[PDB]
Amino acid sequence: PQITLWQRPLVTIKIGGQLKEALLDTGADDTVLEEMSLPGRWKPKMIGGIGGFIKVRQYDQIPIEICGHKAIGTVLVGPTPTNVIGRNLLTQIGCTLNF
Amino acid sequence: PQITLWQRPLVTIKIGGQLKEALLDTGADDTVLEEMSLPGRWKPKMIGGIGGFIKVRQYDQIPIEICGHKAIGTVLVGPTPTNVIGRNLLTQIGCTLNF
Ligand SMILES: C=CCNC(=O)[C@@H](NC(=O)[C@@](O)(CCCN(Cc1ccc(-c2ccncc2)cc1)NC(=O)[C@@H](NC(=O)OC)C(C)(C)C)Cc1ccc(CC=C)cc1)C(C)C
Ligand SMILES: [Cl-]
Ligand SMILES: [Cl-]
Ligand SMILES: [Cl-]
Repeated sequence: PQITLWQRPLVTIKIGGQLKEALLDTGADDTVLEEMSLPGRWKPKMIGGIGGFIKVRQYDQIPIEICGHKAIGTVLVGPTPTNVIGRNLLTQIGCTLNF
Repeated sequence: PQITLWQRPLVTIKIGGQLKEALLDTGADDTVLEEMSLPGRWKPKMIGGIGGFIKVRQYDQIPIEICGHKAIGTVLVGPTPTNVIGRNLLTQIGCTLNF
């Protein structure tokens, strides 16, 4: 699709058996989701943005589906104020900025 | 241009006659720049990021070039980890997301 930026670019994702809404975020290195359960190994991480840092759990090799596009990547889970899809997954569905 | 996301989408901007680097950030409502001088009066704003909230100075109707594309709009100034160009100016230069 072509997604306008007049509004926040929100999409549905499918992950860990769940449907969630998330923001397509070209400014984010990483994908970060609100507290949820995911299978397999994880390790702690600090990530930073405006306002400073939060501690998250890093899960690797997680299948995700975004607008019908399947991908796999790292997902961070923790007390983020909103769900964001970061560049690490945006690349995999072939998402570009255009003007 | 078409910009892929394998690296951070950093571009050159020009504001107050000076070149800076800034990040094209579809996850940001607003444009926020690191401490700098701008003309005129400002108003208070609080903005929220992943880490929590900061206070910034809001300047309106500021000319700014983004990748050579001319815009004029609201620029916030405050303690951000990077210069970020948000949707308020991305829309002025005709930016969309595509996949
Ligand atoms: C650890 C590696 C580097 N860090 C990052 O890549 C992180 N990226 C972000 O925080 C960023 O892309 C911003 C994410 C989008 N965020 C998403 C977001 C949106 C709303 C909130 C929110 C909601 C309700 N209440 C409080 C906050 C929080 C985060 N929106 C905002 O922060 C914006 N806020 C808003 O647009 O407010 C609507 C704004 C920039 C104007 C503060 C902007 C950004 C981009 C790069 C860097 C590091 C660069 C040296 C820092 C910040 C995470 C998300 C991957
Ligand atoms: Cl990844
Ligand atoms: Cl590509
Ligand atoms: Cl504006």
